[PDB]
Amino acid sequence: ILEAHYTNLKCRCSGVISTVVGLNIIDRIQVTPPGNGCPKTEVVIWTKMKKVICVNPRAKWLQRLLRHVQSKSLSSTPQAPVSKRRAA
Repeated sequence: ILEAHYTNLKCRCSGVISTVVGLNIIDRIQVTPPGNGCPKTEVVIWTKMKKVICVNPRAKWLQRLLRHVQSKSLSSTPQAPVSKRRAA
């Protein structure tokens, strides 16, 4: 005599992946914040193939993509070409 059981649920995406998405084949990073039916902030990937997927934000490979959007550092070498013209 089972009745209508409430269960944990989230915002249903277009689709998800079982394969690690190519860091090179990423086009843009779209964000789904909490309140959108999502208990968790989830990252929607748009690929170069125009494949629309929602992957876990704390996926171990995606960490580099989240590090790619922010600055790491900056360095530059300003130097004049030391052209030591010397026949004698």
